[PDB]
Amino acid sequence: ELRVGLEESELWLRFKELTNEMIVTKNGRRMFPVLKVNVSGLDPNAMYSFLLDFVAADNHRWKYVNGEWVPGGKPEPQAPSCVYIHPDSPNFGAHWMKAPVSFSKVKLTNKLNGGGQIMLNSLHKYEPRIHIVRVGGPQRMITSHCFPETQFIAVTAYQNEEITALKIKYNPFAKAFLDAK
DNA sequence: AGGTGTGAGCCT
DNA sequence: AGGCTCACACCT
Repeated sequence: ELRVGLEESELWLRFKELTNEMIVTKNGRRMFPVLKVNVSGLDPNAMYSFLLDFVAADNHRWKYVNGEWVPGGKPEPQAPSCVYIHPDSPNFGAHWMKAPVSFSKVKLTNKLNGGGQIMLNSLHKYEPRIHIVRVGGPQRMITSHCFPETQFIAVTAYQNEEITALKIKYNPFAKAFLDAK
């Protein structure tokens, strides 16, 4: 049937172990790693749209204390619900199935910025969630799919240097800093 | 054009 | 210190 698997899920888990962190900024920040998924079991000729949002992973604020993540408290008023529609939407199942669906251009921010942006609240842990929707009649239908490997804490600066190291290692745009010699 | 971390600078 | 921001020199 409909199956949706995470591409490069293992890079996500490598980050998860160390407690993953995603920078947000005022102008909005791209994710690394990028969320990419494989889809199967769609109707090749049906029309679907893909949506992405972020759900709170627990109720505590967090803080980094001497090389370790520890909870804080007082979860600031939950962030406004935002969503990002994949720019290829709407499109045929064939298109969504022919190659991994990658959310490379979504931008995460800490301000009520608009235009394909998701506002997160800093020092909170969030989980990406992907949705598939089909408008029709009997085939009317929305799925949601979570990937615990991709949980992360929003931050305005990296805190675990080991995370920064992995970011620099794999994100091509930080390749200039990977001059590790 | 457009994304990346690093320092530096800022307020509390 | 502790969190947020902005120029910048790199990269794509």
